[PDB]
Amino acid sequence: MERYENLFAQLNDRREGAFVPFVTLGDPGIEQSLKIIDTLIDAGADALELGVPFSDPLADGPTIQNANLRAFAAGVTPAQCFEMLALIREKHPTIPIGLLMYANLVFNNGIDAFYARCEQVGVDSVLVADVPVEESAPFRQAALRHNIAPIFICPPNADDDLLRQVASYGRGYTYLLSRSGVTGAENHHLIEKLKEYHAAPALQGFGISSPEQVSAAVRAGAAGAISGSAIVKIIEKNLASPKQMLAELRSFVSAMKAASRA
Amino acid sequence: MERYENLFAQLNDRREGAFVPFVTLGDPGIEQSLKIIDTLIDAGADALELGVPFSDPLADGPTIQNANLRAFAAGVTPAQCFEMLALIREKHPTIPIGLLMYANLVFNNGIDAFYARCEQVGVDSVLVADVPVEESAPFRQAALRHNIAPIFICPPNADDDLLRQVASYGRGYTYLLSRSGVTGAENHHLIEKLKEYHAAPALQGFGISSPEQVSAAVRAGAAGAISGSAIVKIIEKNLASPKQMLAELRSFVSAMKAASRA
Amino acid sequence: TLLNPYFGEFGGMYVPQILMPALNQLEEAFVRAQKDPEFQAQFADLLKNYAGRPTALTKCQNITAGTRTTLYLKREDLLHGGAHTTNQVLGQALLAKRMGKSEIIAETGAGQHGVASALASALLGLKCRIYMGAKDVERQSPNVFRMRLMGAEVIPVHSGSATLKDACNEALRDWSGSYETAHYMLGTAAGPHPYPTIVREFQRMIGEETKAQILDKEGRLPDAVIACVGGGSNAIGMFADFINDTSVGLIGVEPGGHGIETGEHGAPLKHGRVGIYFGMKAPMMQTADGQIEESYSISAGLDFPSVGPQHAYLNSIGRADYVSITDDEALEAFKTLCRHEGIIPALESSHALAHALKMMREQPEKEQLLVVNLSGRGDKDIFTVHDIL
Amino acid sequence: TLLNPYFGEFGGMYVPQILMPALNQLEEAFVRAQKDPEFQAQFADLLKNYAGRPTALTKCQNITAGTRTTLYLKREDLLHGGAHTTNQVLGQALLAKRMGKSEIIAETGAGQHGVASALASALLGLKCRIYMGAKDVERQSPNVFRMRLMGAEVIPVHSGSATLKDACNEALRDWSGSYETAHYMLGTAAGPHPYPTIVREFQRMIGEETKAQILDKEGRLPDAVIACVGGGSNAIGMFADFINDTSVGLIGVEPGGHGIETGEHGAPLKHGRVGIYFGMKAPMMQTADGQIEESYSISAGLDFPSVGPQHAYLNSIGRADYVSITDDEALEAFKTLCRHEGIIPALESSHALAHALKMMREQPEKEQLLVVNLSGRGDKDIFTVHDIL
Ligand SMILES: Cc1ncc(COP(=O)(O)O)c(CN[C@@H](CO)C(=O)O)c1O
Ligand SMILES: Cc1ncc(COP(=O)(O)O)c(CN[C@@H](CO)C(=O)O)c1O
Ligand SMILES: O=P(O)(O)OCCCc1c[nH]c2ccccc12
Ligand SMILES: O=P(O)(O)OCCCc1c[nH]c2ccccc12
Ligand code: NA
Ligand code: NA
Repeated sequence: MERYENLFAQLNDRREGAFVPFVTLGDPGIEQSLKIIDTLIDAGADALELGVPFSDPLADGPTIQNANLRAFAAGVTPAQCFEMLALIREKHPTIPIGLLMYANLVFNNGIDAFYARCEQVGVDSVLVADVPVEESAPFRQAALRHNIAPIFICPPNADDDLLRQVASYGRGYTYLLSRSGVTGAENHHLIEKLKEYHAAPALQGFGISSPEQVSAAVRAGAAGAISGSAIVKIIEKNLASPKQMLAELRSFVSAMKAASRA
Repeated sequence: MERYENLFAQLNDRREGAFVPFVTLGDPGIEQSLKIIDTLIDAGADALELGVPFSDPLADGPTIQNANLRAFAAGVTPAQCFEMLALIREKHPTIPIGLLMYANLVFNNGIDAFYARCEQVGVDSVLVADVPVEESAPFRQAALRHNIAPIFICPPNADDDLLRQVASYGRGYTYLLSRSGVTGAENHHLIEKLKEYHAAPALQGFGISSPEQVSAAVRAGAAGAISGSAIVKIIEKNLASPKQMLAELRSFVSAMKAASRA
Repeated sequence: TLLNPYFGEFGGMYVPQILMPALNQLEEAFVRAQKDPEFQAQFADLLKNYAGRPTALTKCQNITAGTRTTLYLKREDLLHGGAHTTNQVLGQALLAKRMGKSEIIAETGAGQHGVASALASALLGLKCRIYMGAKDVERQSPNVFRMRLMGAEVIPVHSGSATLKDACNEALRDWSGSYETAHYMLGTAAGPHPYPTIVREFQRMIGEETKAQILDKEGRLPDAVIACVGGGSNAIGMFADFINDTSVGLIGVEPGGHGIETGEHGAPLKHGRVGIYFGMKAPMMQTADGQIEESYSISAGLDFPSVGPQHAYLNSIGRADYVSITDDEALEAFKTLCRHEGIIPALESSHALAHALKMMREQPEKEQLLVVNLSGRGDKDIFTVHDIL
Repeated sequence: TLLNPYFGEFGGMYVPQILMPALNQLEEAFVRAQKDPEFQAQFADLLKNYAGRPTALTKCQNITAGTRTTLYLKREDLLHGGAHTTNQVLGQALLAKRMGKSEIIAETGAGQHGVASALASALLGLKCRIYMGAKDVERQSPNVFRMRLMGAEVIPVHSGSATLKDACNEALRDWSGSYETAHYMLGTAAGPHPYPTIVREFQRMIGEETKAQILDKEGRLPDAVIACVGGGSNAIGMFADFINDTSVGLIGVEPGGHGIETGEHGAPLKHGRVGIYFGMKAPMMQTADGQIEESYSISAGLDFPSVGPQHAYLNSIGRADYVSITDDEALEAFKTLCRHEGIIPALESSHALAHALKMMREQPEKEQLLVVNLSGRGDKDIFTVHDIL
């Protein structure tokens, strides 16, 4: 729940925008994923968006699909994710952690049991990528019960009824989709209406590449911008030169966060 | 026409039976087919049955099919057959020559024109293997017009109406079928009925192998026996040892003709 | 002969004398079966509930665009087994068991009459041996194993030229032995009488369903019905109920091969000489000295060097016109029917379609109602058409 | 939602929020088309004259010998394209063009829904891309080129596990971009609402023709109708008009694979756990921690690890029983139907037949009228079945 309120509230005074990186837990190995998340934070990441490896990523294009394949070769189960998550929180007590999930992984041993270990591990929000607002009820009711922020997507093709629903249901932040498709490092009116309905701080979606895109997003009305594509490509590229990976990572996060004002 | 009457009439006094070999004209080459027919005659062949190479031998099983293939490699056309036939007659003026034909070869340039070159070359009878008595009329009328004996087959499964028809139409001899199928060197009541109708001297059909079969055929009522299968196998076997071919030929014809009394 | 063996001068029974009782027995069987209500009842039941008759009459809505040609297709491709061959094979196997017979011999070239004999035997409890020749086995390997799975013996001819011609011969040789137990299920409307008449009476439903269908749809009879001609059954199946409707043109299409002038064609009725072979007198492809010359077509099912006698006769009196279609024009109409109508035709039936497309293309303002007989589906052909790239 | 998305607890629309307007648009299109007489007129015309409906109901006369089981077969194998897939594909492509759409996406595993999308597109003027996975491309190469010739793009999946599962996913990813021009022709009665309802209403004719046919023939309704279950369309096509005739048993048959105990099977409804995937909540094959586990079957068309929601529901209330059939029992019933009846069945439909033969064999004195749905022909399968020697 709370960590987000503080971040947006203190970012507000800094007249900064949030820069949330996205990374798959486990890609390419436990120890080395954990060093990537500390390097990200220490380079300027305002919050984290973390994905747990699912076999059938319906909303994820190729980099993230390869990323999942990577944690899967590394042996990262659901439970070793939760084990990493409690470790991240144990050493970074304040940064908001959001989880990017697929529905079956949440449903497996009970929806409520899932939100319960999330609360136990110190996770703040959960976005379930394939549960639309109209099927969300047991998911949002279980998250509210464990003080987990239910994140919803607001797509390009959104209408009023939906905008008021996601404004009434979501908490933490609103994922605002800036394109269509599935994730990749290739390929304003809505924001005001959100702010009229008093929805959570819209962060921007798929298709953020440009450092200036963050700038654009921030003055356009968005409180911050999420990026995963980019971050992962580097993990894929410099995977043989680990120190160099860390280094270029440290560079883009610094570089993107540096662009987070406009 | 006539040569047959004399043969059966003089064989009659000798109380012998006729032994007619069958050979494909041209197999394996012109010159060498011609030496096979003189060796046959000089070994005891009473009459000859000669086949002209047809591409689609419907009534001929494999040896004769290979035999045809052989003359065809040798280049023996219809016209080079007729050329060989006038040469055979020019040096063996008395032996009856019968031709074993297929219908298209006779029909090609006119039925009557075919019987005319037969008469011109000195052939005595023609058997058209695929023209049954009920389709024979232009064929038998053209043969009678050129003093060519129309030969007919009387099969195992013959009835009265047929036996009287083939007795009224045929001349020279009657081909009496002793089996069913197609030609190969593998695989009494009718004869009396033929002799009652006053049909031509029945010679026996497919499936003559045994020297004693000739004997059997002769006393059973048949005036002689035709063999081709055997004769050809030897041509196929000793084809590399030509002199030996001639020799084993000279042997079987002598051997079979020697058995032609009973 | 209860029925006449000749169509004008074409026809007859030019078989070795031993097979002659067999042919008159079959003619007796056919005539009595034709009058037996329990034969037609059993026949009709097997056509409706096992084979799936009536087949549809499809209007083409896209290939004729920009012309004034309306084109329908009679859907023989939708028959069980995948082709018109099945209709006749059901009638002859009931004749075979009515005559107390128990083995069946047949010959096949596109493999499609092989498969239909294999299925009717398995259905009716008859044992079945087939003759097929080497380049057809190759060109049509799909059909080779469908046939094999239903428990039929494929005896793989290469006694000489290994083709339908050679299969035909081999099948007659065997039946010259077997004829008292075994029935010969001959594949086309050709060979000795009564097979030209029997195969026509057992394929007649094709043309009588077309007549009923088009009259209900269009309110009027076709201007022409078009069908390919290998030996002639699907074509005489189609033409038969229309012969007395003079208004209706009947066009038979023969394989033009690499083009008539190459000599590599399979068009006897318009580019051969009458001859006597396979128990009949009919146009064929033969040497000047009378050897039976082999034919050619990209489609295995039309590679026969003679044609059925009722066709040679319909041409001479000018009631039917016969035309030719090269390999390439058949291939082009195969491609075009897939791509604009979603029907993959057998390459034999494509010859009839390429001729109806020619008619439409040469004279676009001619208003004309045509019907092609889409005699088979092209599943046997897709491997072959793909290897032409 | 005009129509309810759930069958008891199974169903729903668990898709990314962006696809949600697309699904409610299709639901509107379906409901209005269902009431439009010009839609049903166009639909019926295309089923009768292009596809060849009604298909026959064949009585078996030899396989049931020595038992008291009467067995009929509904002949979906005789439909244009060679399988039940065609019925639904004609209805969805008229929905697609009614919604002004112009591209079509689809996924295929046995290749048979690939081919039916390829043919309906070519017929109706729509452009078509298909996703198919590597071992299916291999196992079903016949269908790969039929599909290709009619001008459809086969985009050959191997994004992970390369199977129908993977094709399905790839197809939803693409339609998440394309949804305003492109319609997704989903292959089975599964995935997000309204596809379970639309695919059932567009396959319903199978079961309503069976009911009319058997009553005329037998004077009475079956004791059971049997159909195989990959995701569930042919089975719900069959079962649908009988659900209220309680007398009639409905048996769905799932691939038993190398046998349930091996783990190499494809039977989610009786040996899986409910999960959420492919836009629905339904039984599936998943790891203990919830990864979607792949299935197995010798037949490509039944290799899907979940099942359509109306089936999961018919089982829980006990209106339908679902059973399993190993590779080997399907192979044995393939062989036996060829050899005794001359019909080569698709290996998917053989699973339903092997279960009706089991019923007949275990209890030979039980008098029982059965109907199996012979959902496809086995021409795609003959190369594969031959390589099991
Ligand atoms: C679908 C189709 N349409 C037509 C024909 C040609 O024969 P038809 O002239 O007899 O009607 C064939 C060949 N049918 C024979 C000969 O090769 C067979 O054994 O397969 C065919 O395969
Ligand atoms: C003849 C036949 N019968 C049945 C099925 C299984 O599906 P059904 O459960 O939907 O009815 C299939 C598969 N149909 C799909 C899935 O692989 C296809 O794309 O090919 C089939 O090939
Ligand atoms: O465009 P990218 O690669 O920067 O990713 C976007 C970030 C979060 C994200 C990763 N995978 C998802 C699947 C569904 C919805 C959102 C996500
Ligand atoms: O049994 P065989 O080989 O001795 O031949 C028999 C002899 C004549 C003969 C050779 N080929 C034919 C074709 C049809 C009718 C008769 C013949
Ligand atoms: Na021909
Ligand atoms: Na399944």
